[PDB]
Amino acid sequence: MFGNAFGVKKRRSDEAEKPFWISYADLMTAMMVLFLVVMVASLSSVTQRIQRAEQGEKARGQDISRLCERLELHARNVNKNIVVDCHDNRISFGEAGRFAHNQFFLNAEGQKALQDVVPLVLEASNSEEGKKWFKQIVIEGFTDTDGSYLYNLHLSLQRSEWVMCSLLDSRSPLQKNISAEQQLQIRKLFLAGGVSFNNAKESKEASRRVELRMQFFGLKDKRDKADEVDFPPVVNKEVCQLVMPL
Amino acid sequence: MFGNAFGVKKRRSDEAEKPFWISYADLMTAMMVLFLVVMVASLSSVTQRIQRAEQGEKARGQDISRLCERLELHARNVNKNIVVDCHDNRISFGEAGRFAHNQFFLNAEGQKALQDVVPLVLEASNSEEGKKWFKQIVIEGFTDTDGSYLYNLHLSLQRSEWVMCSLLDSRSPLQKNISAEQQLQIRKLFLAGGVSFNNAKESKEASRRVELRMQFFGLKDKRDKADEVDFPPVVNKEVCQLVMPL
Amino acid sequence: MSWLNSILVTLTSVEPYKVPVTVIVTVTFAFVCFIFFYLLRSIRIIYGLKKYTRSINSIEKSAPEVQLEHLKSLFQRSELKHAWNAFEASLHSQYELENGEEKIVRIRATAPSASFFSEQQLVDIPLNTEFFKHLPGILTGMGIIGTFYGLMIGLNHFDPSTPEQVSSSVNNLLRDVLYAFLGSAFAIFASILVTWLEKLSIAKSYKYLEKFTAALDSLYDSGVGEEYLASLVKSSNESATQARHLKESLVTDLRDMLLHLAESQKIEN
Amino acid sequence: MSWLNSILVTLTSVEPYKVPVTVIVTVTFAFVCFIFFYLLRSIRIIYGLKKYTRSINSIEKSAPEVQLEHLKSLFQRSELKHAWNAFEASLHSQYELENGEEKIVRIRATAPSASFFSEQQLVDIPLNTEFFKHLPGILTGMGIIGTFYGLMIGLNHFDPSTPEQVSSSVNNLLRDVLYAFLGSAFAIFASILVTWLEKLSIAKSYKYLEKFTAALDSLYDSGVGEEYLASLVKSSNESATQARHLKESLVTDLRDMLLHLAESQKIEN
Amino acid sequence: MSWLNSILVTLTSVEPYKVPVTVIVTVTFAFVCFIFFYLLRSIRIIYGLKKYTRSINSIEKSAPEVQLEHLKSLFQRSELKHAWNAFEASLHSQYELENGEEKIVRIRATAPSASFFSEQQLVDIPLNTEFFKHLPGILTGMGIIGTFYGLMIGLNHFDPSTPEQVSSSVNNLLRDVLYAFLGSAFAIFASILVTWLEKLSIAKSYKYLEKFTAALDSLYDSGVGEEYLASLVKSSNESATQARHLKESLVTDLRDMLLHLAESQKIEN
Amino acid sequence: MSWLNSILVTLTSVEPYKVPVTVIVTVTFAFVCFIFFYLLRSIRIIYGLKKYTRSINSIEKSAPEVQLEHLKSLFQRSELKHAWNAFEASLHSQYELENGEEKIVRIRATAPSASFFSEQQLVDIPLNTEFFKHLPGILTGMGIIGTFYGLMIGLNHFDPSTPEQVSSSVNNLLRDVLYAFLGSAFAIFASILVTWLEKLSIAKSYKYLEKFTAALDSLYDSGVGEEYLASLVKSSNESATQARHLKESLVTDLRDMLLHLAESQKIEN
Amino acid sequence: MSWLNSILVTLTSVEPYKVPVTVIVTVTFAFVCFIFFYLLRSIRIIYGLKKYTRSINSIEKSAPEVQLEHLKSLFQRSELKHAWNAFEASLHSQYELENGEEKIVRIRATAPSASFFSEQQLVDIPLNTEFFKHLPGILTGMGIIGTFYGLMIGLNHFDPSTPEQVSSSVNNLLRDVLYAFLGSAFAIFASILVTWLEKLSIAKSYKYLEKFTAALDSLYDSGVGEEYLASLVKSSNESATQARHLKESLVTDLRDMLLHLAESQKIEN
Ligand SMILES: CCCCCCCCCCCCCCCCCC(=O)OC[C@H](COP(=O)([O-])OCC(O)COP(=O)([O-])OC[C@@H](COC(=O)CCCCCCCCCCCCCCCCC)OC(=O)CCCCCCCCCCCCCCCCC)OC(=O)CCCCCCCCCCCCCCCCC
Ligand SMILES: CCCCCCCC/C=C/CCCCCCCC(=O)OC[C@H](COP(=O)(O)OCCN)OC(=O)CCCCCCC/C=C/CCCCCCCC
Ligand SMILES: CCCCCCCC/C=C/CCCCCCCC(=O)OC[C@H](COP(=O)(O)OCCN)OC(=O)CCCCCCC/C=C/CCCCCCCC
Repeated sequence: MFGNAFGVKKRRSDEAEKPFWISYADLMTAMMVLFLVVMVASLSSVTQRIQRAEQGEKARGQDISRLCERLELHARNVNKNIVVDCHDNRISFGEAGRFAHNQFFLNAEGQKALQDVVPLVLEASNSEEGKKWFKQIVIEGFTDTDGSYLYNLHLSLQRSEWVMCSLLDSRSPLQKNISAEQQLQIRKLFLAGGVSFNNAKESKEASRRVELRMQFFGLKDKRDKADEVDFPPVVNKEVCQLVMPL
Repeated sequence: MFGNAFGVKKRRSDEAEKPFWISYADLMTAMMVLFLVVMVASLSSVTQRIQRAEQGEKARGQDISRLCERLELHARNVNKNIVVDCHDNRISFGEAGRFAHNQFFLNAEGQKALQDVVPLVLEASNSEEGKKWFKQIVIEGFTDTDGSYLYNLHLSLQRSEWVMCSLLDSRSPLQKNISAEQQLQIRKLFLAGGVSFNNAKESKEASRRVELRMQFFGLKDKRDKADEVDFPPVVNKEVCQLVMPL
Repeated sequence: MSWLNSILVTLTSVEPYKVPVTVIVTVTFAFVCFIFFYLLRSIRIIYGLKKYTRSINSIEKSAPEVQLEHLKSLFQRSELKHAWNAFEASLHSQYELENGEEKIVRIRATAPSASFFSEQQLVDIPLNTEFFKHLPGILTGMGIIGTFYGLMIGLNHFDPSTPEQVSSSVNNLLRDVLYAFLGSAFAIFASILVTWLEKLSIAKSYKYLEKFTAALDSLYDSGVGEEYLASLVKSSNESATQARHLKESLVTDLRDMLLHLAESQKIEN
Repeated sequence: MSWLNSILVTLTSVEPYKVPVTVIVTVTFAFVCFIFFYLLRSIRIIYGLKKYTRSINSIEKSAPEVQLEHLKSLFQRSELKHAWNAFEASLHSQYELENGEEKIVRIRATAPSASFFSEQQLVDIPLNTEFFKHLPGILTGMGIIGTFYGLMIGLNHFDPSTPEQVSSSVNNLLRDVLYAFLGSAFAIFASILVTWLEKLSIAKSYKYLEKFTAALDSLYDSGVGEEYLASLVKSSNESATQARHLKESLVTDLRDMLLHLAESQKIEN
Repeated sequence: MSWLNSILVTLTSVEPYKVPVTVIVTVTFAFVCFIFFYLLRSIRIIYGLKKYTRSINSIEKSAPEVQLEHLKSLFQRSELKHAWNAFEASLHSQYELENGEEKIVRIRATAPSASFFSEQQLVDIPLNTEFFKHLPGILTGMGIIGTFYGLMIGLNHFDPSTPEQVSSSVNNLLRDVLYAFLGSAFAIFASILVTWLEKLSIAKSYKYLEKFTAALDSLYDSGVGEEYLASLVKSSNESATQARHLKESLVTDLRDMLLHLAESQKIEN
Repeated sequence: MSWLNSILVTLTSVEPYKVPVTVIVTVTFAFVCFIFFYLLRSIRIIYGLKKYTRSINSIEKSAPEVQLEHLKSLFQRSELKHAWNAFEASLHSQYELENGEEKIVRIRATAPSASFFSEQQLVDIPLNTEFFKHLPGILTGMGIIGTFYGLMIGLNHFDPSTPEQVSSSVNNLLRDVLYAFLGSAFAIFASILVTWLEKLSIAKSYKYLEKFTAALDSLYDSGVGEEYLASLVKSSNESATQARHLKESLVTDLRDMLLHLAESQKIEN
Repeated sequence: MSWLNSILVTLTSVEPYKVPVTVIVTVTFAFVCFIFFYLLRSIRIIYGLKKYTRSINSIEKSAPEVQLEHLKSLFQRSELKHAWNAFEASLHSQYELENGEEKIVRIRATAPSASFFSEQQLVDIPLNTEFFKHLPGILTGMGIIGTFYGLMIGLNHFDPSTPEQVSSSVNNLLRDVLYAFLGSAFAIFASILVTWLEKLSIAKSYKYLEKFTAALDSLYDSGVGEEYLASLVKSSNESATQARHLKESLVTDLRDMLLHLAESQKIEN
């Protein structure tokens, strides 16, 4: 009663907004955008890695196929007896490559074809595709599954040795035709391979054949000087081991 | 003067956290979660083929490691001379495989090691892991680049032919403890041939050695049936054509 | 840390679907509690205030004692009995003499009715407004927790060992995110529904309580102290005048007695 | 359980465009309700307050009875009738005896005008500000609900079973997120607009209500109790001396009376 | 600045599991502080207020002096000592002379008991409600700091250099997100739980404080100045009346005594 | 639906730079409006309050009249004329009769000056604080609208459907998000700037309004009703004492007069 | 628009480490200002209030003039000089007649001491609480601005053209946002610390201001007006009784002198 009706009012202060859910929401907007950017960027990057690897393998395959195509065309240009199969990366002799019983040497046509195909392989390895993917040349010997296994194996080994002699015999035309650098390239490329007995259709004339096939690097493989064996310069002629009366 | 001492009042009523900010924090958290999970799903889907290929490659590696460990344990249990290098799938006979100059023979230790390791590899290949991932056994030949190429390569091929003979020659101790099926398996799973040049060792005598190197099927090959061939049953005992008395 | 892994494997051991079922059930239970303890209470309060206002308006043309008796019986057996007792203790009854005894001719208010029938005591305390005004934030927070816990379950069970295990884990994570979306949507929907109902109820309650207190204030007038002071001032002025008049009348009358006594003495002599 | 999966299938079966449409329609309806029940109502209140203030300023120099009757007529066919009745009941009328009758010479205020024409009764309750100050939160909540629902639909549609289908699935999911964000942004924009209009209306209403109550307060003066007490003190101080003077004058008159009586008795003897 | 680079490189290397552990430990400490400083104290205050209200209701029918003694003994030992002293100082004791002694026959309230047993002094200051109403936000801020930091660590560690490393990167990122979401989940659940507990306790505290102050207010009635003024106005009216009556009676007595004196003088003559 | 699709096409067809530009322009306009209508207005109010306080303190030792006309000339020609008129109507002038006229010897305060120079009328209504305390929230909401709408624009641009153009879509999305966050950061910056300035201004305005009110309060003293009541009590005590003393003196005078009359009668006899 | 790209190149050309250092320096400056202008000031206010309460409690038993002079000397050289002057002007001194002089025997309180030593004047205005209660929001806003700026820096330099560029851009963006969130986490920690310190300081300031005002209030008793009114009512009753008794005594004595005069005149006759 003894107070005053004309008193002071509004004795209340405005509250401050709580700032922590605001911080939560704004920082979470930033993190949401971070995750969206990472999602789109990572998807693009991973897809680009996959597509780049696929297109690199495709480009390598196309270049290898082109190298096989040009090698086959050159072989046809030189001599029509050479059969080149790009579907398995192999070069085989149609008729000249056949062998008979107790035979370790090719016929005259076979020797001529063997001498003629080598410079074509040198040109193939001298190309850019050759510098990128060309690998060594293995030689596989084939003989009929019948008869003595050891006799057939020894005969195939003898045939392969005679072939590599004709490749590198001093009396052979190749030694007097190629140079030292070409000889070193041949030494790097040509080497001895395994012996197979893939006989079928009872075709003894065709089964007993020897042909050279082409391998290549891997896409994930790395070229290094460790695998690059360099032969010493030729200081003496090479004479073949097996002799004619044998 | 006559002011009312009992007045209408109002306490310090704090207003709640604004609903929009907690709702918006919830929405931003949900969006960040959505983008995270969509990134995970998309990256898993684009790489699921890569993931499957990698899992298959790891499974093949584990199987090959298991086979190598089993073969190495068998070698240790039977013949200490047999040492297997599982890093690169190599079987070595260093001490027993040392080759003297201008010779293709070996001591009795190498013969015992070979005739003891062949049944172990046969039983390893007869197993499911061998029946699923084991290809034929590649014979390794090493030569040096010094001297005459032809003579050294002839020495290497004579060594390989001698090894093949000792594997499959009449009167051999291996043939006394062999069966027809085992002999056929040996003939099928072994191919002869191969020369190589390496400079990873400091000794020229190191290259005068023979090592067994097995190779395995690729993931995309998966044991093609048409590749295999057949051999007629053994009718006469094999006789080596190399010069035993020299 | 081992403790963290143990806590994670225990918390995540829940089936993924029981996290949405929990948020939904917890949010629905909170909504039912809101309906029972706030909305129905507020509806009863509003209805009672309207009925009380009608009763007060019905008694506005009656005698002061009749009005007091009607208001006593109106509030004595209700939850407003303490507020009515305070308000009546604040009332001032003006007594006058009519036919021998003290009779109340007027009742005066010394304080507004809202001082005792306050918004706090009649709305905010019975409705627990200091708690229920924070419920929608609790519901939205319960939605966020459910999102986090479902995602925790999904992420802790991711199995990258095998490609089809990866596919199953991815599908489980996507389903967990769908579950989190559903739970958050439900929680926010319930929160805004609770906000709407709560604020509508509180606005109606304040409006009708103001009507009730305005109806009570209409019965009795204030300012009786000023009237008493004015009466005292008027009485003081008239008392000065009346004292002077009494002195003058007394001296004149004793002049009359003295003259009469002198005349009587003269006649006697 | 399977009930959750069934209600998820039902919920996400709607087309994505129906969600922004529903959000926009509901938010627009709420905005129209805001305009009708709050904004136009506040504009009418402001116009009425300005008109009342202009009317009150016209009788500033009028006689107390003329002012009182003008204010009665102003606030009797109006919604301010209860506040005016309370305020008039709080007014003290000073009567003085002129021409043999008690006539009002001055009207005194015992309480501030805002005590009866308060902010709550004239603004907060008519505008239902206890509800409409939380409407923007409801609008934003509705937008967030729509966004969550659209995210549910889009995530349900997301299923890249093939590496080639990943880009299309991501693009479709981003489109669904776009729809949901459209709903959210419309709701947030409407909430901001409602907040702006509401706060501006409250500010203007409080300004003009204060002007109105200042116009009412300026008509009548307070402090009548203090001057009543001052008059009482003056009357008591004067009455002490008046009693002393009355006693002295009575004694002197009695002395003169007794002297005259003695002289008359001497003459008679 | 190399110092910032060093700090960056030294906190990229923080193990991700240590962030949820820190968040959980800090939030647990905050919750224990909440329990000790707010919840237990609020429960104690509520129990004390209920005991006080029961004690006050036990002397509703007692004499004023024994009521005063009982309340003095009730409050002189506890923290509500100065509040009771102020409330008692605001009380007015009415005295009536009985058997030659002045005894208190009635005690009157001049101010509401809530002005001395205020919500601030009795609840808000003791419970630090001003701060603890911000504790849920503090927990939310701790959660956002931990969560953003953990998600950042996971994102820095996420870098698929080739498509073959995507699986392990995804697994590690999911583990990191699991840590961050655990921290956020606990912090937000603790925030919600603290909100619930503190709002419920503060609502109960306000309710029982209102009950206590209402029990105090019902003991003594207000409006003693109004009845004093009414008694003064009455006494003034019968004071004028008794002055007139005393003047008339004195005139009658003087007339009769002068007639008796005249008769005696006549007899003597 | 064609309507929603057309709406989306219209919204997403705008140049993405127009979103941050619109947000920045609207926020800058709101900031300039805040500076014009709040900051400069508050500075002028503070300067005027300082000047008024300096003027008031200059008449601290002046006569009550001189103070009254000084305060009339200082206020009745300014925006505080109504507040001064109310405060003066609350002032009580104590009159004393000296040299045959009634002059003011003292002016007493019946109400505090803050009741008439209130914080509302003098600061909050001219500054429109009921609106400007919510402006930072509006600015932040506008930034959030810009964020949402820029995210919609960016997600609309993200639809490569070809690996060749994926990088372009990512670039556009990054740019649009950059725009959205530019707008949001500017809005938050202006929000906190407005908060800082408005809170500092309101604090200083309250400080100097309190100083001004204290300056007015120091001029006049309160409690005149208490000293009037004390004077009345003292006068009633002295009135009882003087009544009995005047009765005794009247008895003595009557005795002396009757003895003198008896002596005169004896002389006559 | 060229202007937008120009300001986006200027703002994103800042080294990323300069965002955390700017945020930390600005937040540290705000925190140091808070400590200097709020926390230390509040500590000094609390210490001074404790010292004042100790001084006031030592003059509880002193004579009213002595304790009045002690309080006078306690506050003139203080910041509470104006508040004490207002409080002392509001005091009512009661004088009694001892040894022919009017000396103060009791000093009464017409208004509570809190009405002058108010929370505003003594705590809120000195501490600028109208501003500092919004400081945590400002610190949080500055942290958010820092994070958004680091995000913009990271986004503006993103190069998604090639996978290696994608990886480097992601690394740079995460690094920039990590700097920014260092700043933001510092801001949030400072906001939490400021919230705790500010709320605790305001709590203790209010608690000890209440203790101070309660100590002041206990020195001077209120309710002197009701005592004066009760004394006036008692004096009115006693004065009516005294008037009746004085009239009866006057009649009896007048009978006595008339009988004495009759006897004397009979003897003379
Ligand atoms: C189910 C499925 C889903 C589960 C999840 C649920 C999700 C819900 C979340 C939100 C809930 C919204 C609604 C809540 C109701 C509050 C509204 C209200 O006013 O109450 C009505 C009413 C009081 O209203 P009133 O008109 O003032 O009084 C009338 C009374 O009914 C009777 O008249 P009276 O008051 O005169 O009676 C005498 C009085 C005498 O008492 C007193 O004098 C003391 C006064 C109270 C002291 C201060 C309270 C401080 C808060 C609790 C302190 C410690 C609790 C710790 C444990 C809780 C959290 C785990 O006794 C009491 O009635 C007081 C005690 C009960 C009142 C408080 C209401 C609920 C308290 C529950 C806490 C304890 C639960 C234990 C286990 C919980 C496990 C989850 O309370 C009840 O009677 C109880 C019914 C309500 C039950 C709902 C709450 C259940 C638990 C919720 C979950 C908590 C968080 C989630 C779990 C996370 C941890 C794992
Ligand atoms: C209820 C709290 C209020 C707030 C709720 C809102 C958030 C919603 C999220 C929480 C969902 C909680 C899951 C539901 C409880 C189910 C637990 C249960 O009974 O399961 C027993 C369970 C495993 O059984 P199942 O594997 O599911 O069944 C057998 C088939 N294989 O056994 C256990 O011991 C595991 C117990 C783990 C759950 C314990 C509580 C979890 C959390 C509590 C509340 C949520 C807040 C905490 C947030 C995270 C804090 C780090
Ligand atoms: C106080 C409000 C918010 C609290 C803290 C704000 C958080 C955000 C902080 C912003 C970082 C400010 C860093 C600037 C400090 C000194 C600038 C400096 O010397 O740096 C040099 C730096 C790099 O050198 P250049 O060679 O030009 O760049 C290479 C190629 N052009 O260049 C520049 O910084 C040039 C531009 C000058 C300053 C630019 C930023 C302007 C200020 C803005 C921040 C303040 C408020 C934030 C607003 C957000 C949205 C507008």
